[PDB]
Amino acid sequence: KDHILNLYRIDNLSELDFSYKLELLNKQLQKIAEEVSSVTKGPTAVLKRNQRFFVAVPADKQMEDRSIDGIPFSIPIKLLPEVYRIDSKDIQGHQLDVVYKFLDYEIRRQLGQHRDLWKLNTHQFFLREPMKGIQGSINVFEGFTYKLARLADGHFYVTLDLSTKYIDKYCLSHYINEGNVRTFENNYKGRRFLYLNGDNWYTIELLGFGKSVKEQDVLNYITEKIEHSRTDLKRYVKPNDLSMSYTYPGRTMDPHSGATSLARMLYNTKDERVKSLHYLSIKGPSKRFEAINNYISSYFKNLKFNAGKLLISNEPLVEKIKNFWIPELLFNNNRRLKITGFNSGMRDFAYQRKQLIKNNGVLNRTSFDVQYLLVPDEQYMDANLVEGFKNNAEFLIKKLAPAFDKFIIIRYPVKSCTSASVQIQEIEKVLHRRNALHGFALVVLPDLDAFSPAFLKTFHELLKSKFYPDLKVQCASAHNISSFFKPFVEYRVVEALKGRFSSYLFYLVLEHLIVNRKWPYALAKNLFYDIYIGIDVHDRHAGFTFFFKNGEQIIFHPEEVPEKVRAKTLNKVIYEKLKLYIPLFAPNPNGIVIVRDGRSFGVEYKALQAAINTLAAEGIVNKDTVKYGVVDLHKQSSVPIRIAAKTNSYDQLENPVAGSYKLVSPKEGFIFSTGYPFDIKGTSRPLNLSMKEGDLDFMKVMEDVFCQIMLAFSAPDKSNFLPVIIKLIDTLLEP
Amino acid sequence: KDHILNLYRIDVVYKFLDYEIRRQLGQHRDLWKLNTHQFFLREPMKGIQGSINVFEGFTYKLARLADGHFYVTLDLSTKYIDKYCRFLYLNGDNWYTIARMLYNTKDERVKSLHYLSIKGPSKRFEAINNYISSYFKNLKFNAGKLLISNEPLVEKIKNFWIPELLFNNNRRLKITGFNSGMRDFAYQRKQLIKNNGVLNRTSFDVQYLLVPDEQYMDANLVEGFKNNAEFLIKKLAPAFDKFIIIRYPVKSCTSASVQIQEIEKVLHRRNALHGFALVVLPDLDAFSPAFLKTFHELLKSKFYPDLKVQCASAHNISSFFKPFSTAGNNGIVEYRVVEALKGRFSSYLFYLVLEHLIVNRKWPYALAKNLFYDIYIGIDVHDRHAGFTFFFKNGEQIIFHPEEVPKVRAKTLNKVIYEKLKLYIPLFAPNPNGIVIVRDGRSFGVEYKALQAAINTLAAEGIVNKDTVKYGVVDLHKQSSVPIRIAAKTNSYDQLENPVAGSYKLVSPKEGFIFSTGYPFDIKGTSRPLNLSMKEGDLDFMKVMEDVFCQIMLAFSAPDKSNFLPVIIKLIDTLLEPL
DNA sequence: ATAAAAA
DNA sequence: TGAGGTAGTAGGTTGT
DNA sequence: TGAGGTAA
Ligand SMILES: [Mg+2]
Ligand SMILES: [Mg+2]
Repeated sequence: KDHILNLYRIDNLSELDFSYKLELLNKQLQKIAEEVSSVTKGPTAVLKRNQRFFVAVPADKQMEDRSIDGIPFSIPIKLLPEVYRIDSKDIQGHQLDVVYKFLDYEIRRQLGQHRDLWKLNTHQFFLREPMKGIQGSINVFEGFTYKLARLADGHFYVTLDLSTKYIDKYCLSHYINEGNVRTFENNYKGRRFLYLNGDNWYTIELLGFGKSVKEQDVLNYITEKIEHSRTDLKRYVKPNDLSMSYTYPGRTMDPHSGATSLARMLYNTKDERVKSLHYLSIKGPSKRFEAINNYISSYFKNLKFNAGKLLISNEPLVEKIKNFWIPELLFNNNRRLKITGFNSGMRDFAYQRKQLIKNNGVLNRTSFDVQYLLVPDEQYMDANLVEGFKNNAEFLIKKLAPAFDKFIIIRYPVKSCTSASVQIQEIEKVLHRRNALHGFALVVLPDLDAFSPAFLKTFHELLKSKFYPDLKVQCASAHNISSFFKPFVEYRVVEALKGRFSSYLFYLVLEHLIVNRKWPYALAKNLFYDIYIGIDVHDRHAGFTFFFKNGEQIIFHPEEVPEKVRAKTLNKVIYEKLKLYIPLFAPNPNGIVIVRDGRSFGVEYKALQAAINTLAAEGIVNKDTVKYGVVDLHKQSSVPIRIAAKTNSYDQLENPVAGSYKLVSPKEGFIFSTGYPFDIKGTSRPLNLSMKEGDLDFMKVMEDVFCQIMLAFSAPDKSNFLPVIIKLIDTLLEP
Repeated sequence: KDHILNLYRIDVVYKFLDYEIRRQLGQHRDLWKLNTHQFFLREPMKGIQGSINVFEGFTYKLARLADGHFYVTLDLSTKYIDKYCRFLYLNGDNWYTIARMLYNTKDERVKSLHYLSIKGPSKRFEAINNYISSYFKNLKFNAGKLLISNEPLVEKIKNFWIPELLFNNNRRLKITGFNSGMRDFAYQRKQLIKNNGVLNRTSFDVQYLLVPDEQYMDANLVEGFKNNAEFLIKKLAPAFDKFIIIRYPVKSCTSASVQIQEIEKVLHRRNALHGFALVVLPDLDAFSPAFLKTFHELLKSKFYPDLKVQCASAHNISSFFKPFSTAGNNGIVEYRVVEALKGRFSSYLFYLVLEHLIVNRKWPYALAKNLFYDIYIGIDVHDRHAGFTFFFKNGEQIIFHPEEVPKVRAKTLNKVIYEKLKLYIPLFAPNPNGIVIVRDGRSFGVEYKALQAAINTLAAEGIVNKDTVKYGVVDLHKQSSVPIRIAAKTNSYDQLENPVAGSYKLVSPKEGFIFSTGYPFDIKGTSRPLNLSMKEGDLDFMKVMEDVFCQIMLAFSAPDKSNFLPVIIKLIDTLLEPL
């Protein structure tokens, strides 16, 4: 079947004119381009020619000889009267920054010059009319994000996707007045605000407050802007609101000033609105694609180039998207789970995964260590419920992992609500009294009755970060444990809540086993490349995961990093771990792939090359027949691709099957994996992959990454987005 | 598109074939029968941690469709039986109903185990095929052989079109095709009701707010709930006046103790005999469910049909609010709706206000186009009591009347029909072109002959012309005659889905099924058919079915959700609580 | 496998 | 905190 | 007892 894509083709490039006018080095070139683009009000399309770098500028606008104050010296910049011609059928890679930047600039200018629209950043434009009928104090604004695309067919495309923003109804006017300037000032600095300023709406970052408008000198200025305004801001502006200082969210400039009346406040999607909002922006395939088509037809029409016409078409791209196949999984006592086609076996994939794990236990059958059951004392939470819960948990674990020994109990008191004194009292007194400093354990959070919020999580966070290297724990809430047993004395699980308690216990036991590095299952067939090294660094902490063929060998390693010392530490860790582990699990490695999260600066490739050279010096690995490279994985996709399948059902659009991939360049691809066999509400989101260096094959890397996606260890019954290496790094490395 | 039916063709003899199938199916070792047309397996599930086991099985029947062949209809079934102790008595391998109990669908014992009996179209239509292939083979035609087939019947099933609804201030809602308009049909229905308001703008009677006393409930929670309810009910129906409040003492709670004082002490003194009122049930603290259920039954049934009562639960009302510390004033100690808990409270209040308007006989909307027949009559014989609804053209005139049935019951029913028709025909639908009675349950000709007598009397008085008029009787089955299940075969990854709303299937020219639940709504599992059978009269069955389906779209209780019964029978079930 | 927290 | 994804970025023309 | 279908 065919799939409708999120791309609209620009069918006018054959008659477009184009023109020309001419790390530290990269930063200096970027700074030069930013400065010329700011003073010429146009796009910069920096070009490399004859081992030299020039700033591209279209021939209409002039450029006066001057100097730019760079960090080593003020480089002179000079107009070159020579003008170059680009035809419609020769857009070679040195000219790829051209065409792209010109079209981008033109589209952004013409879209920002619209009436019922405004821009949030370089590529996000939202409506000025919020959603109707919201009973809260939060307005929801609906808009789009667009991007230019250079699909390998030879045509440029516009990619448009939906987006929502949450902004309070009124800010800095009914929240802070002149009587409490110093009271709540610290609750607003560093945030992001929306400024209306008549009919030129833009986002800002506030650097602090100031005096009032009648004293700070800026009346008769804003009155000029609100005079020629389609919105009556005369009533909004009063000579009592104080003057606030703002800068642009991009970078730093002089601290401009403005009134506090017109400024609304934005929310990142973590502060409030969780489970009370965020459900309005979840749209299925048909609704979302209809909204996208309406946006394209409403605003991306009759666009004008510099002299010509921009003919952006309708009826978005229709192609035939190929997919990878679901890999075959391996469980305890063989017991393979493989998919033969589009049959009933594919329908129950997740359920059969969970059932096989439940029946056969975990695949990793090594020994265990000393375990604890940190639990409140006898006066709080009592003892009979604790004993019943311990009995049930021990029975389930011994059914799952037959090497389990015992579940030694440790009691602590709670006293009062401090969250810092109870930190020492709870685990630095009783645990220090015993020899229970090395182990795994699992803690039961005290939340029986009338627990106050906004601190327990803090306590929980502290509970997850004190003895990280030696006491990796898994938390649990006593409110949910006490919600199944009822007094009869003795305690018994209520008859009505038997399946729910079973599911709770199964998930809790599986998570505790995951903390113990006991992987429930692994792939049956070997990957194309033997070694996969997933790297993820954040919050000053780095995490490495080594994945050998089949996954039967997954080794996690955390590290502390502070930048040359960082590169040296990375190289040392990679070399030491590879030299230790290659002769054991992967003799004569075929290839090494580094899946890096974030952005790659070339340090990973250098470390891998040095390690390979040292390994070849040791004679462990060859040099003529070996591949090694770095592949970057983007959590947030570069271009917002969406895919839906065309079906004859009453809902004409459907989510694509799991594993559907589309590549745009020779070294850039997108994978969809949360599709048919799993159940989701909304549209599947893409996963973006792109090589950086090396001599690997991109098809093999993409297929192996998709194979790693199918290894779901946390909740086997649900879908998975990240591959197992990055998911494991995120699950561990809690501090 | 092509649809798949649950019909497996066999390639009078009806009772003989049923006897053969029953006798051969009773011999299977892992197959114990429970009724004439119900079988089950001799094994429960695995991984069941309760004290009650469940038993899978199938429901079986024969069909005599108009094609000219006999067909087999099969659908799933589930039984609940306790393991430790009607009974399931034992005699060797012969197990039959007459040392284990057979549970019922009520009580908490089964309520936690019900998701296992709900299967979607793909799972259900593969289980049916497995049951057919496994057990429904090697069947014998006594001495001969019976070819129970597979690859179920595939037909081009037609459907009715969703009628155009009429709301307040016109503002109709119509469906033009399989476009984005029909996708949001239920949401548009609810939104139009919320915006325009109810269609009926008649005046209100006296209403009350009888709630528990101060010793059990605060004096500000009830005030806030009453204010919000009043605001919503004034926005919907602008003719509402006020919601005066009556306070009654709790006087403990053991077993129907509060009922004795409820009428003689507070209700009689304040002269609250006539009204509609709204009652909050006291269960704020720890409560015994039996006392609350008995209190609800006695409150609904103690008073004769005067002062029809709609109730509510104090627990949800208290949970929907928060005791603010009245920062700004002194001693207010008011309660407010939680900011994060506004949408659910809005839905709660909307549904409660809609229910209180239904019990006040204020219908929200109606159909724009007139039905093919002018008069529709819905008769139900409740326990010792009966209820009648009269449905005139389009839906703007719906009348309800209860009656105590004391045989002379036919005389009373005939007299009621005659007086109601002679009162109402000249006012709303002069010169009717057809009268249809829709009876819930089974008909025995009493209602038909009563209608015939009333028509003869009215023609004697010249109210309705006898030559041009028609009358008929149709029977509604709440449990279907045969368990027909259909699904739509699609190109998607899941190859089956529920049929669209309006899919009808006529088994015989006098019996058929309608699938009201379908695409524009969302359900878990497969839609169940509503079964209609025209017994006597001179009507056209197709027109009656179309009008009944158009009546199903009149969902007065929950406009957002789908409706299974026509509005006349649903109104009887709602407003015919015992006495 | 189960309903929500989520028109 | 039993858990999953869907919702949710980066944020250079300039808009005192 | 806020309310619908699906389970019966
Ligand atoms: Mg009710
Ligand atoms: Mg966790």
